[PDB]
Amino acid sequence: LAYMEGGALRSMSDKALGALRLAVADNEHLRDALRLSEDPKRPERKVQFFIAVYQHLRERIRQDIIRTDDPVDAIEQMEIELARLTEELTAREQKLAI
Amino acid sequence: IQSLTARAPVWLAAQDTLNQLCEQSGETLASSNDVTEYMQQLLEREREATVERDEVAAQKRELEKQIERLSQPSGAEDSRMIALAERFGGVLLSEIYDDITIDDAPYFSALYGPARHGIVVPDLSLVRPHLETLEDCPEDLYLIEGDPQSFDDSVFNAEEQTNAVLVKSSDRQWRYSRYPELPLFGRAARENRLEALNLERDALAERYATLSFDVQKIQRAHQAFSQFVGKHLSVAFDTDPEAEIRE
Amino acid sequence: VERDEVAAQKRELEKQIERLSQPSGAEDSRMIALAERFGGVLLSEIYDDITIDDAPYFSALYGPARHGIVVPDLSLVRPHLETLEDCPEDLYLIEGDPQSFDDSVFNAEEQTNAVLVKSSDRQWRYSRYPELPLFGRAARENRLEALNLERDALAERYATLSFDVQKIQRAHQAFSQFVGKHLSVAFDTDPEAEIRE
Amino acid sequence: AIRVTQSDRDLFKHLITEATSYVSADYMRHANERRTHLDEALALRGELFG
Repeated sequence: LAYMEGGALRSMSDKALGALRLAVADNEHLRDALRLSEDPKRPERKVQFFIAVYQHLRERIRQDIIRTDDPVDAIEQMEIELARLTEELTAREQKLAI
Repeated sequence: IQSLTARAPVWLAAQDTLNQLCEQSGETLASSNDVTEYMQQLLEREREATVERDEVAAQKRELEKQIERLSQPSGAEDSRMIALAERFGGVLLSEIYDDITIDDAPYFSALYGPARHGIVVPDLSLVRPHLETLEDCPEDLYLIEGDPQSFDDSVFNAEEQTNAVLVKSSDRQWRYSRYPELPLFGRAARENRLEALNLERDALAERYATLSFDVQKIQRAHQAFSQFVGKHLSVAFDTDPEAEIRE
Repeated sequence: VERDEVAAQKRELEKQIERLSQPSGAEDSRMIALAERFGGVLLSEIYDDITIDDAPYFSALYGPARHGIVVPDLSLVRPHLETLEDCPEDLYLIEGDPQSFDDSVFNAEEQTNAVLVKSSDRQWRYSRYPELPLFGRAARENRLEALNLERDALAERYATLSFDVQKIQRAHQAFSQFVGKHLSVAFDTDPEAEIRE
Repeated sequence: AIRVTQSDRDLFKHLITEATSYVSADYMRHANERRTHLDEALALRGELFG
Protein backbone atom coordinates (compact mmCIF):
# COMPACT_ATOMS: atom_id res chain seq x y z
CA LEU A 1 0.00 0.00 0.00
CA ALA A 2 2.97 2.38 0.32
CA TYR A 3 2.69 3.30 -3.40
CA MET A 4 -0.89 4.59 -3.32
CA GLU A 5 -2.52 7.97 -2.72
CA GLY A 6 -4.57 8.65 0.39
CA GLY A 7 -7.91 8.76 -1.42
CA ALA A 8 -7.79 5.08 -2.36
CA LEU A 9 -6.66 4.17 1.16
CA ARG A 10 -9.64 6.02 2.64
CA SER A 11 -12.01 4.38 0.16
CA MET A 12 -10.81 0.93 1.22
CA SER A 13 -10.99 1.86 4.90
CA ASP A 14 -14.56 3.15 4.57
CA LYS A 15 -15.83 0.13 2.66
CA ALA A 16 -14.14 -2.20 5.15
CA LEU A 17 -15.83 -0.35 8.01
CA GLY A 18 -19.15 -0.72 6.21
CA ALA A 19 -18.65 -4.47 6.12
CA LEU A 20 -17.46 -4.59 9.74
CA ARG A 21 -20.55 -2.85 11.11
CA LEU A 22 -22.64 -5.72 9.80
CA ALA A 23 -20.18 -8.47 10.71
CA VAL A 24 -19.81 -7.29 14.32
CA ALA A 25 -23.46 -6.33 14.84
CA ASP A 26 -24.26 -8.91 17.51
CA ASN A 27 -21.17 -8.78 19.72
CA GLU A 28 -20.83 -6.01 22.30
CA HIS A 29 -17.15 -5.98 23.31
CA LEU A 30 -15.97 -5.74 19.71
CA ARG A 31 -18.74 -3.26 18.95
CA ASP A 32 -17.57 -0.98 21.77
CA ALA A 33 -13.96 -1.21 20.60
CA LEU A 34 -14.87 -0.45 16.99
CA ARG A 35 -16.95 2.51 18.15
CA LEU A 36 -13.99 3.85 20.10
CA SER A 37 -11.65 3.35 17.15
CA GLU A 38 -13.08 5.91 14.71
CA ASP A 39 -11.54 9.12 16.13
CA PRO A 40 -8.55 9.89 13.84
CA LYS A 41 -6.68 11.60 16.72
CA ARG A 42 -6.14 8.34 18.69
CA PRO A 43 -4.56 5.76 16.34
CA GLU A 44 -3.61 3.10 18.92
CA ARG A 45 -7.33 2.43 19.42
CA LYS A 46 -7.51 0.68 16.04
CA VAL A 47 -4.70 -1.75 16.85
CA GLN A 48 -6.39 -2.38 20.19
CA PHE A 49 -9.54 -3.28 18.26
CA PHE A 50 -7.47 -5.66 16.13
CA ILE A 51 -6.06 -7.32 19.27
CA ALA A 52 -9.58 -7.73 20.63
CA VAL A 53 -10.67 -9.44 17.42
CA TYR A 54 -7.74 -11.86 17.46
CA GLN A 55 -8.28 -12.81 21.11
CA HIS A 56 -12.00 -13.30 20.54
CA LEU A 57 -11.27 -15.64 17.63
CA ARG A 58 -8.65 -17.59 19.59
CA GLU A 59 -11.22 -18.50 22.21
CA ARG A 60 -13.50 -19.98 19.51
CA ILE A 61 -10.91 -22.20 17.75
CA ARG A 62 -12.19 -25.50 19.24
CA GLN A 63 -8.75 -27.07 19.64
CA ASP A 64 -10.24 -30.56 19.96
CA ILE A 65 -9.65 -30.84 16.20
CA ILE A 66 -7.26 -27.91 15.61
CA ARG A 67 -4.01 -26.86 17.28
CA THR A 68 -2.84 -23.59 15.70
CA ASP A 69 -3.33 -20.59 17.96
CA ASP A 70 -3.18 -18.09 15.08
CA PRO A 71 -6.59 -18.08 13.33
CA VAL A 72 -5.13 -17.05 9.98
CA ASP A 73 -3.16 -20.29 10.00
CA ALA A 74 -6.26 -22.15 11.20
CA ILE A 75 -8.02 -21.38 7.90
CA GLU A 76 -5.83 -23.91 6.09
CA GLN A 77 -6.73 -26.62 8.58
CA MET A 78 -10.44 -25.95 8.12
CA GLU A 79 -9.89 -26.23 4.36
CA ILE A 80 -8.10 -29.56 4.78
CA GLU A 81 -10.92 -30.84 6.98
CA LEU A 82 -13.49 -29.94 4.34
CA ALA A 83 -11.54 -31.75 1.62
CA ARG A 84 -11.00 -34.87 3.74
CA LEU A 85 -14.60 -35.04 4.95
CA THR A 86 -15.94 -34.65 1.42
CA GLU A 87 -13.67 -37.51 0.38
CA GLU A 88 -14.86 -39.79 3.21
CA LEU A 89 -18.48 -39.13 2.19
CA THR A 90 -18.06 -41.17 -1.02
CA ALA A 91 -19.81 -44.59 -0.75
CA ARG A 92 -19.73 -48.15 0.61
CA GLU A 93 -22.84 -49.90 -0.84
CA GLN A 94 -22.32 -53.34 0.79
CA LYS A 95 -26.05 -53.43 1.65
CA LEU A 96 -27.69 -56.82 2.35
CA ALA A 97 -29.64 -57.90 5.45
CA ILE A 98 -32.62 -59.77 6.91
CA ILE B 1 12.69 6.67 -11.39
CA GLN B 2 9.37 6.60 -13.24
CA SER B 3 10.14 3.13 -14.62
CA LEU B 4 11.19 1.83 -11.21
CA THR B 5 8.13 3.35 -9.56
CA ALA B 6 5.72 1.78 -12.05
CA ARG B 7 7.45 -1.58 -11.56
CA ALA B 8 7.67 -1.50 -7.74
CA PRO B 9 4.16 -2.44 -6.49
CA VAL B 10 3.95 -5.61 -8.58
CA TRP B 11 7.34 -6.79 -7.33
CA LEU B 12 6.31 -6.05 -3.75
CA ALA B 13 3.05 -8.02 -3.99
CA ALA B 14 4.92 -10.91 -5.59
CA GLN B 15 7.51 -10.87 -2.80
CA ASP B 16 4.88 -10.95 -0.06
CA THR B 17 3.19 -13.97 -1.61
CA LEU B 18 6.54 -15.70 -2.12
CA ASN B 19 7.65 -15.14 1.47
CA GLN B 20 4.35 -16.45 2.80
CA LEU B 21 4.57 -19.49 0.55
CA CYS B 22 8.14 -20.52 1.33
CA GLU B 23 7.77 -19.80 5.05
CA GLN B 24 4.71 -22.06 4.99
CA SER B 25 7.11 -24.78 3.81
CA GLY B 26 10.26 -25.98 5.55
CA GLU B 27 12.62 -25.13 2.68
CA THR B 28 13.47 -21.66 1.39
CA LEU B 29 13.25 -21.00 -2.35
CA ALA B 30 15.64 -18.81 -4.34
CA SER B 31 15.05 -19.33 -8.09
CA SER B 32 12.63 -20.64 -10.70
CA ASN B 33 14.55 -23.89 -11.11
CA ASP B 34 14.58 -24.25 -7.33
CA VAL B 35 10.79 -23.97 -7.23
CA THR B 36 10.52 -26.64 -9.93
CA GLU B 37 12.73 -29.11 -8.06
CA TYR B 38 10.62 -28.48 -4.97
CA MET B 39 7.58 -29.38 -7.08
CA GLN B 40 9.19 -32.73 -7.86
CA GLN B 41 9.97 -33.49 -4.21
CA LEU B 42 6.36 -32.64 -3.37
CA LEU B 43 5.14 -35.16 -5.95
CA GLU B 44 7.34 -37.89 -4.48
CA ARG B 45 5.90 -37.29 -1.02
CA GLU B 46 2.39 -37.45 -2.47
CA ARG B 47 3.00 -40.83 -4.05
CA GLU B 48 4.58 -42.29 -0.90
CA ALA B 49 1.93 -41.09 1.55
CA THR B 50 -0.80 -42.36 -0.77
CA VAL B 51 0.67 -45.88 -0.71
CA GLU B 52 0.66 -46.02 3.07
CA ARG B 53 -2.88 -44.60 3.07
CA ASP B 54 -4.14 -47.28 0.68
CA GLU B 55 -2.44 -50.14 2.53
CA VAL B 56 -3.97 -49.08 5.84
CA ALA B 57 -7.30 -48.81 4.01
CA ALA B 58 -6.94 -52.42 2.88
CA GLN B 59 -6.32 -53.56 6.45
CA LYS B 60 -9.34 -51.60 7.69
CA ARG B 61 -11.58 -53.16 5.04
CA GLU B 62 -10.40 -56.62 6.04
CA LEU B 63 -11.09 -55.86 9.69
CA GLU B 64 -14.64 -54.68 9.03
CA LYS B 65 -15.35 -57.73 6.88
CA GLN B 66 -14.01 -60.00 9.63
CA ILE B 67 -16.09 -58.24 12.29
CA GLU B 68 -19.19 -58.37 10.11
CA ARG B 69 -19.00 -62.15 9.66
CA LEU B 70 -19.33 -62.56 13.46
CA SER B 71 -22.32 -60.26 13.83
CA GLN B 72 -25.69 -61.85 13.28
CA PRO B 73 -27.98 -63.56 14.03
CA SER B 74 -25.80 -66.40 15.10
CA GLY B 75 -22.73 -65.29 13.15
CA ALA B 76 -22.52 -67.37 10.00
CA GLU B 77 -22.86 -67.08 6.22
CA ASP B 78 -25.97 -65.02 6.97
CA SER B 79 -26.44 -63.71 3.43
CA ARG B 80 -28.67 -66.63 2.40
CA MET B 81 -28.56 -69.03 5.36
CA ILE B 82 -31.38 -67.43 7.37
CA ALA B 83 -33.87 -67.69 4.52
CA LEU B 84 -32.54 -71.16 3.73
CA ALA B 85 -33.12 -72.09 7.37
CA GLU B 86 -36.78 -71.14 7.34
CA ARG B 87 -37.57 -72.34 3.81
CA PHE B 88 -37.14 -75.85 5.22
CA GLY B 89 -38.57 -77.06 8.51
CA GLY B 90 -35.12 -76.86 10.09
CA VAL B 91 -32.84 -74.96 12.45
CA LEU B 92 -29.30 -73.71 11.95
CA LEU B 93 -26.82 -75.95 13.77
CA SER B 94 -24.62 -73.09 14.97
CA GLU B 95 -27.73 -71.60 16.57
CA ILE B 96 -28.47 -74.85 18.41
CA TYR B 97 -24.91 -74.65 19.81
CA ASP B 98 -25.24 -70.97 20.73
CA ASP B 99 -24.87 -71.60 24.46
CA ILE B 100 -21.85 -73.93 24.62
CA THR B 101 -19.00 -73.03 26.94
CA ILE B 102 -15.55 -71.91 25.86
CA ASP B 103 -13.99 -75.21 26.98
CA ASP B 104 -16.12 -77.41 24.71
CA ALA B 105 -16.22 -74.87 21.85
CA PRO B 106 -12.90 -75.92 20.24
CA TYR B 107 -13.77 -79.60 20.58
CA PHE B 108 -17.15 -79.16 18.92
CA SER B 109 -15.74 -76.92 16.19
CA ALA B 110 -13.14 -79.56 15.34
CA LEU B 111 -15.76 -82.32 15.48
CA TYR B 112 -18.25 -80.73 13.11
CA GLY B 113 -15.61 -79.37 10.73
CA PRO B 114 -17.03 -77.80 7.57
CA ALA B 115 -20.55 -78.86 8.59
CA ARG B 116 -20.63 -76.50 11.60
CA HIS B 117 -22.93 -74.13 9.70
CA GLY B 118 -25.27 -76.73 8.20
CA ILE B 119 -29.03 -76.93 8.80
CA VAL B 120 -30.85 -79.59 10.84
CA VAL B 121 -33.82 -81.09 8.98
CA PRO B 122 -35.42 -84.26 10.40
CA ASP B 123 -36.44 -85.97 7.11
CA LEU B 124 -34.15 -84.87 4.23
CA SER B 125 -36.61 -86.30 1.71
CA LEU B 126 -38.90 -83.27 1.84
CA VAL B 127 -35.99 -81.19 0.56
CA ARG B 128 -35.44 -83.48 -2.43
CA PRO B 129 -38.17 -81.76 -4.50
CA HIS B 130 -37.19 -78.27 -3.31
CA LEU B 131 -33.52 -78.86 -4.04
CA GLU B 132 -33.51 -78.29 -7.80
CA THR B 133 -34.58 -74.69 -7.13
CA LEU B 134 -31.48 -73.88 -5.07
CA GLU B 135 -29.55 -71.61 -7.41
CA ASP B 136 -28.82 -69.01 -4.69
CA CYS B 137 -26.89 -70.63 -1.84
CA PRO B 138 -23.35 -71.14 -0.56
CA GLU B 139 -21.26 -73.29 -2.87
CA ASP B 140 -21.36 -76.13 -0.31
CA LEU B 141 -24.55 -76.59 1.73
CA TYR B 142 -24.73 -79.08 4.61
CA LEU B 143 -27.92 -80.77 5.84
CA ILE B 144 -28.37 -82.95 8.92
CA GLU B 145 -31.25 -85.10 10.16
CA GLY B 146 -32.43 -85.07 13.75
CA ASP B 147 -34.75 -83.46 16.23
CA PRO B 148 -34.09 -79.69 16.06
CA GLN B 149 -35.26 -79.15 19.65
CA SER B 150 -33.30 -82.02 21.28
CA PHE B 151 -30.87 -82.93 18.50
CA ASP B 152 -28.81 -86.00 19.39
CA ASP B 153 -25.11 -86.11 18.58
CA SER B 154 -24.99 -86.90 14.87
CA VAL B 155 -23.79 -90.46 14.45
CA PHE B 156 -20.12 -89.85 13.66
CA ASN B 157 -17.43 -92.50 13.65
CA ALA B 158 -15.61 -89.99 15.82
CA GLU B 159 -12.51 -90.67 17.90
CA GLU B 160 -10.88 -88.20 20.28
CA GLN B 161 -7.11 -87.78 20.09
CA THR B 162 -4.55 -85.46 21.65
CA ASN B 163 -5.75 -81.95 20.74
CA ALA B 164 -7.49 -83.36 17.66
CA VAL B 165 -10.35 -85.57 16.48
CA LEU B 166 -10.51 -88.37 13.91
CA VAL B 167 -13.72 -89.22 12.04
CA LYS B 168 -14.74 -91.74 9.38
CA SER B 169 -17.00 -89.79 7.03
CA SER B 170 -17.61 -92.65 4.58
CA ASP B 171 -16.35 -96.07 3.61
CA ARG B 172 -12.75 -95.44 2.54
CA GLN B 173 -12.84 -91.84 3.85
CA TRP B 174 -11.48 -90.23 7.04
CA ARG B 175 -11.09 -86.64 8.25
CA TYR B 176 -8.63 -85.44 10.92
CA SER B 177 -9.31 -82.04 12.54
CA ARG B 178 -6.91 -80.20 14.85
CA TYR B 179 -8.34 -78.11 17.70
CA PRO B 180 -8.68 -74.50 16.51
CA GLU B 181 -8.52 -71.46 18.78
CA LEU B 182 -11.41 -68.98 19.03
CA PRO B 183 -13.97 -71.11 17.16
CA LEU B 184 -17.41 -70.65 15.61
CA PHE B 185 -19.67 -72.39 18.12
CA GLY B 186 -20.20 -70.94 21.56
CA ARG B 187 -21.41 -67.60 20.26
CA ALA B 188 -21.39 -66.03 23.69
CA ALA B 189 -17.67 -65.26 23.99
CA ARG B 190 -17.25 -64.89 20.24
CA GLU B 191 -18.72 -61.51 21.06
CA ASN B 192 -15.63 -61.30 23.28
CA ARG B 193 -13.41 -61.75 20.26
CA LEU B 194 -15.33 -59.27 18.13
CA GLU B 195 -14.92 -56.84 21.03
CA ALA B 196 -11.19 -57.39 20.71
CA LEU B 197 -11.53 -56.77 16.97
CA ASN B 198 -13.40 -53.50 17.56
CA LEU B 199 -10.57 -52.40 19.83
CA GLU B 200 -8.13 -53.34 17.06
CA ARG B 201 -10.05 -51.51 14.32
CA ASP B 202 -10.23 -48.28 16.33
CA ALA B 203 -6.47 -47.82 15.91
CA LEU B 204 -6.65 -48.42 12.16
CA ALA B 205 -9.40 -45.81 11.81
CA GLU B 206 -7.33 -43.26 13.74
CA ARG B 207 -4.15 -43.94 11.75
CA TYR B 208 -6.04 -43.79 8.45
CA ALA B 209 -7.51 -40.44 9.46
CA THR B 210 -4.05 -38.99 10.04
CA LEU B 211 -2.69 -40.36 6.76
CA SER B 212 -5.60 -38.98 4.73
CA PHE B 213 -5.13 -35.59 6.37
CA ASP B 214 -1.46 -35.63 5.39
CA VAL B 215 -2.24 -36.50 1.77
CA GLN B 216 -4.74 -33.64 1.55
CA LYS B 217 -2.15 -31.26 2.99
CA ILE B 218 0.36 -32.25 0.30
CA GLN B 219 -2.20 -31.90 -2.47
CA ARG B 220 -3.20 -28.42 -1.34
CA ALA B 221 0.46 -27.40 -1.09
CA HIS B 222 0.94 -28.35 -4.74
CA GLN B 223 -2.22 -26.43 -5.61
CA ALA B 224 -0.81 -23.36 -3.84
CA PHE B 225 2.49 -23.51 -5.73
CA SER B 226 0.67 -23.95 -9.05
CA GLN B 227 -1.60 -20.97 -8.33
CA PHE B 228 1.50 -18.99 -7.38
CA VAL B 229 3.39 -19.68 -10.59
CA GLY B 230 0.24 -18.99 -12.58
CA LYS B 231 -0.01 -15.51 -11.08
CA HIS B 232 3.57 -14.70 -10.06
CA LEU B 233 6.58 -15.58 -12.26
CA SER B 234 6.43 -12.41 -14.35
CA VAL B 235 8.41 -10.60 -11.63
CA ALA B 236 9.62 -13.39 -9.34
CA PHE B 237 13.10 -13.17 -7.79
CA ASP B 238 13.89 -9.81 -9.40
CA THR B 239 16.07 -7.14 -7.79
CA ASP B 240 14.58 -4.95 -5.05
CA PRO B 241 13.29 -1.57 -6.33
CA GLU B 242 13.35 0.19 -2.94
CA ALA B 243 17.15 0.03 -2.97
CA GLU B 244 17.56 1.38 -6.49
CA ILE B 245 15.01 4.16 -6.02
CA ARG B 246 16.85 5.20 -2.87
CA GLU B 247 20.11 5.27 -4.82
CA VAL C 1 -0.90 -39.89 -10.55
CA GLU C 2 -2.39 -42.10 -13.26
CA ARG C 3 0.88 -43.83 -14.10
CA ASP C 4 1.36 -44.57 -10.40
CA GLU C 5 -2.15 -46.05 -10.25
CA VAL C 6 -1.42 -48.35 -13.19
CA ALA C 7 1.87 -49.40 -11.62
CA ALA C 8 0.02 -50.39 -8.45
CA GLN C 9 -2.50 -52.50 -10.36
CA LYS C 10 0.32 -54.15 -12.30
CA ARG C 11 1.96 -55.01 -8.98
CA GLU C 12 -1.31 -56.62 -7.90
CA LEU C 13 -1.47 -58.70 -11.08
CA GLU C 14 2.19 -59.70 -10.72
CA LYS C 15 1.50 -60.77 -7.14
CA GLN C 16 -1.46 -62.84 -8.33
CA ILE C 17 0.69 -64.52 -11.00
CA GLU C 18 3.48 -65.14 -8.49
CA ARG C 19 0.84 -66.83 -6.32
CA LEU C 20 0.80 -69.40 -9.17
CA SER C 21 4.04 -70.76 -7.77
CA GLN C 22 4.21 -74.39 -8.88
CA PRO C 23 3.68 -75.87 -11.42
CA SER C 24 1.24 -73.23 -12.66
CA GLY C 25 -0.94 -72.43 -9.69
CA ALA C 26 0.54 -73.00 -6.26
CA GLU C 27 0.19 -76.39 -4.57
CA ASP C 28 1.09 -76.86 -0.90
CA SER C 29 4.43 -78.66 -0.60
CA ARG C 30 3.63 -79.73 2.97
CA MET C 31 0.89 -81.96 1.57
CA ILE C 32 3.48 -83.51 -0.74
CA ALA C 33 5.64 -84.26 2.30
CA LEU C 34 2.67 -85.85 4.05
CA ALA C 35 1.91 -87.95 0.97
CA GLU C 36 5.54 -89.06 1.15
CA ARG C 37 5.19 -90.01 4.81
CA PHE C 38 2.28 -92.37 4.04
CA GLY C 39 2.01 -94.77 1.13
CA GLY C 40 -0.25 -92.86 -1.22
CA VAL C 41 -0.63 -89.96 -3.61
CA LEU C 42 -2.28 -86.55 -3.59
CA LEU C 43 -5.75 -86.73 -5.12
CA SER C 44 -5.42 -83.61 -7.27
CA GLU C 45 -2.24 -85.14 -8.66
CA ILE C 46 -4.33 -88.16 -9.65
CA TYR C 47 -7.01 -86.12 -11.46
CA ASP C 48 -4.79 -83.21 -12.53
CA ASP C 49 -5.21 -84.21 -16.21
CA ILE C 50 -8.97 -84.73 -16.50
CA THR C 51 -10.85 -82.76 -19.15
CA ILE C 52 -11.78 -79.14 -18.48
CA ASP C 53 -15.37 -79.96 -19.44
CA ASP C 54 -15.83 -82.39 -16.54
CA ALA C 55 -13.43 -80.65 -14.12
CA PRO C 56 -16.10 -78.40 -12.54
CA TYR C 57 -18.33 -81.44 -12.05
CA PHE C 58 -15.58 -83.36 -10.24
CA SER C 59 -14.66 -80.37 -8.07
CA ALA C 60 -18.31 -80.02 -7.08
CA LEU C 61 -18.38 -83.75 -6.36
CA TYR C 62 -15.41 -83.83 -3.98
CA GLY C 63 -15.99 -80.54 -2.13
CA PRO C 64 -13.57 -79.90 0.74
CA ALA C 65 -12.01 -83.35 0.27
CA ARG C 66 -10.50 -82.15 -3.03
CA HIS C 67 -7.12 -81.86 -1.28
CA GLY C 68 -6.39 -85.27 0.22
CA ILE C 69 -4.10 -88.29 0.04
CA VAL C 70 -5.08 -91.64 -1.47
CA VAL C 71 -3.79 -94.24 1.01
CA PRO C 72 -4.99 -97.80 0.22
CA ASP C 73 -4.03 -99.16 3.69
CA LEU C 74 -5.22 -96.79 6.45
CA SER C 75 -3.07 -98.83 8.84
CA LEU C 76 0.01 -96.59 8.56
CA VAL C 77 -1.88 -93.45 9.58
CA ARG C 78 -3.58 -94.45 12.84
CA PRO C 79 -0.31 -95.08 14.72
CA HIS C 80 1.26 -91.95 13.22
CA LEU C 81 -1.89 -89.87 13.74
CA GLU C 82 -1.00 -88.56 17.20
CA THR C 83 2.41 -87.62 15.73
CA LEU C 84 0.91 -85.19 13.18
CA GLU C 85 1.16 -81.55 14.25
CA ASP C 86 2.39 -79.50 11.26
CA CYS C 87 -0.39 -80.87 9.05
CA PRO C 88 -3.26 -78.71 7.76
CA GLU C 89 -5.97 -78.22 10.35
CA ASP C 90 -8.50 -80.25 8.31
CA LEU C 91 -6.63 -83.20 6.84
CA TYR C 92 -8.50 -85.52 4.45
CA LEU C 93 -7.62 -89.15 3.65
CA ILE C 94 -9.09 -91.61 1.14
CA GLU C 95 -8.50 -95.33 0.56
CA GLY C 96 -7.96 -96.64 -2.95
CA ASP C 97 -5.37 -97.71 -5.47
CA PRO C 98 -3.23 -94.66 -6.34
CA GLN C 99 -2.27 -96.14 -9.71
CA SER C 100 -5.86 -96.99 -10.77
CA PHE C 101 -8.12 -95.08 -8.39
CA ASP C 102 -11.64 -96.51 -8.34
CA ASP C 103 -14.55 -94.11 -7.92
CA SER C 104 -14.72 -92.88 -4.35
CA VAL C 105 -17.75 -93.94 -2.34
CA PHE C 106 -20.30 -91.22 -3.04
CA ASN C 107 -24.03 -91.79 -3.43
CA ALA C 108 -23.86 -88.92 -5.88
CA GLU C 109 -26.86 -87.67 -7.85
CA GLU C 110 -26.47 -85.01 -10.53
CA GLN C 111 -28.72 -81.93 -10.56
CA THR C 112 -28.89 -78.94 -12.89
CA ASN C 113 -25.48 -77.28 -12.48
CA ALA C 114 -25.06 -78.99 -9.11
CA VAL C 115 -24.41 -82.27 -7.32
CA LEU C 116 -26.03 -83.95 -4.31
CA VAL C 117 -24.06 -86.47 -2.23
CA LYS C 118 -25.38 -88.64 0.61
CA SER C 119 -22.18 -88.36 2.63
CA SER C 120 -23.24 -90.36 5.69
CA ASP C 121 -26.23 -91.59 7.65
CA ARG C 122 -28.42 -88.56 8.29
CA GLN C 123 -26.11 -86.30 6.22
CA TRP C 124 -26.49 -85.03 2.66
CA ARG C 125 -24.12 -82.50 1.07
CA TYR C 126 -25.17 -80.23 -1.81
CA SER C 127 -22.74 -78.32 -4.05
CA ARG C 128 -22.92 -76.14 -7.17
CA TYR C 129 -20.60 -76.17 -10.19
CA PRO C 130 -17.58 -73.84 -9.73
CA GLU C 131 -14.91 -72.56 -12.12
CA LEU C 132 -11.15 -73.02 -11.82
CA PRO C 133 -11.67 -76.57 -10.50
CA LEU C 134 -8.90 -78.21 -8.52
CA PHE C 135 -9.11 -81.22 -10.84
CA GLY C 136 -8.43 -81.21 -14.56
CA ARG C 137 -5.83 -78.50 -14.00
CA ALA C 138 -3.71 -79.44 -17.02
CA ALA C 139 -1.59 -76.66 -15.49
CA ARG C 140 -4.55 -74.35 -16.30
CA GLU C 141 -2.02 -72.46 -18.40
CA ASN C 142 -4.89 -70.63 -20.10
CA ARG C 143 -5.64 -68.76 -16.87
CA LEU C 144 -1.96 -67.95 -16.41
CA GLU C 145 -1.98 -66.56 -19.96
CA ALA C 146 -5.17 -64.56 -19.36
CA LEU C 147 -3.49 -63.01 -16.32
CA ASN C 148 -0.38 -62.42 -18.45
CA LEU C 149 -2.55 -60.69 -21.06
CA GLU C 150 -4.01 -58.44 -18.36
CA ARG C 151 -0.55 -57.78 -16.93
CA ASP C 152 0.81 -56.88 -20.36
CA ALA C 153 -2.14 -54.57 -21.00
CA LEU C 154 -1.35 -52.83 -17.71
CA ALA C 155 2.34 -52.67 -18.63
CA GLU C 156 1.53 -51.12 -22.00
CA ARG C 157 -0.77 -48.54 -20.42
CA TYR C 158 1.95 -47.73 -17.89
CA ALA C 159 4.47 -47.31 -20.70
CA THR C 160 2.23 -44.87 -22.56
CA LEU C 161 1.58 -42.83 -19.41
CA SER C 162 5.28 -42.67 -18.55
CA PHE C 163 6.04 -41.47 -22.08
CA ASP C 164 3.34 -38.81 -21.83
CA VAL C 165 4.68 -37.53 -18.50
CA GLN C 166 8.17 -37.29 -20.01
CA LYS C 167 6.78 -35.17 -22.84
CA ILE C 168 4.97 -32.86 -20.42
CA GLN C 169 8.06 -32.35 -18.27
CA ARG C 170 10.14 -31.46 -21.33
CA ALA C 171 7.59 -28.80 -22.31
CA HIS C 172 7.66 -27.46 -18.74
CA GLN C 173 11.44 -27.10 -18.80
CA ALA C 174 11.24 -25.26 -22.11
CA PHE C 175 8.83 -22.70 -20.64
CA SER C 176 10.90 -22.30 -17.47
CA GLN C 177 13.96 -21.48 -19.55
CA PHE C 178 12.02 -19.05 -21.75
CA VAL C 179 10.64 -17.03 -18.86
CA GLY C 180 14.13 -17.18 -17.41
CA LYS C 181 15.74 -15.51 -20.43
CA HIS C 182 13.19 -13.74 -22.69
CA LEU C 183 10.22 -12.78 -20.49
CA SER C 184 11.56 -9.25 -19.97
CA VAL C 185 11.06 -8.52 -23.69
CA ALA C 186 8.19 -10.89 -24.49
CA PHE C 187 5.24 -9.43 -26.41
CA ASP C 188 6.87 -6.02 -26.88
CA THR C 189 6.62 -4.13 -30.17
CA ASP C 190 9.25 -3.96 -32.91
CA PRO C 191 11.93 -1.34 -32.05
CA GLU C 192 12.85 -0.64 -35.69
CA ALA C 193 9.93 1.77 -36.15
CA GLU C 194 11.01 3.81 -33.13
CA ILE C 195 14.61 3.77 -34.36
CA ARG C 196 13.40 5.10 -37.72
CA GLU C 197 11.53 7.91 -35.97
CA ALA D 1 -19.45 -32.26 10.48
CA ILE D 2 -19.17 -30.69 7.04
CA ARG D 3 -22.00 -28.31 7.92
CA VAL D 4 -20.46 -27.15 11.21
CA THR D 5 -16.99 -26.68 9.76
CA GLN D 6 -18.41 -24.79 6.78
CA SER D 7 -20.06 -22.27 9.09
CA ASP D 8 -16.93 -21.81 11.19
CA ARG D 9 -14.69 -21.31 8.15
CA ASP D 10 -17.01 -18.75 6.58
CA LEU D 11 -17.20 -16.71 9.78
CA PHE D 12 -13.45 -16.72 10.38
CA LYS D 13 -12.50 -15.96 6.80
CA HIS D 14 -14.80 -12.98 6.41
CA LEU D 15 -14.35 -11.33 9.81
CA ILE D 16 -10.56 -11.65 9.79
CA THR D 17 -10.33 -10.11 6.32
CA GLU D 18 -12.43 -7.07 7.17
CA ALA D 19 -10.60 -6.44 10.45
CA THR D 20 -7.20 -6.75 8.78
CA SER D 21 -8.00 -4.41 5.90
CA TYR D 22 -9.68 -1.78 8.07
CA VAL D 23 -6.73 -1.64 10.47
CA SER D 24 -3.82 -1.94 8.04
CA ALA D 25 -5.04 0.66 5.55
CA ASP D 26 -5.22 3.32 8.26
CA TYR D 27 -1.81 2.27 9.60
CA MET D 28 -0.24 2.81 6.18
CA ARG D 29 -2.07 6.11 5.69
CA HIS D 30 -0.46 7.37 8.90
CA ALA D 31 2.94 6.20 7.66
CA ASN D 32 2.47 8.15 4.42
CA GLU D 33 1.28 11.24 6.30
CA ARG D 34 4.43 11.19 8.42
CA ARG D 35 6.57 10.86 5.29
CA THR D 36 4.82 13.86 3.75
CA HIS D 37 5.36 15.90 6.92
CA LEU D 38 9.08 15.08 6.91
CA ASP D 39 9.40 15.98 3.23
CA GLU D 40 7.61 19.30 3.78
CA ALA D 41 9.81 20.11 6.77
CA LEU D 42 13.03 19.37 4.89
CA ALA D 43 12.01 21.31 1.77
CA LEU D 44 10.94 24.45 3.62
CA ARG D 45 13.99 24.20 5.90
CA GLY D 46 16.29 23.95 2.90
CA GLU D 47 14.95 26.93 1.03
CA LEU D 48 14.61 28.99 4.23
CA PHE D 49 18.26 28.44 5.17
CA GLY D 50 19.50 29.09 1.64
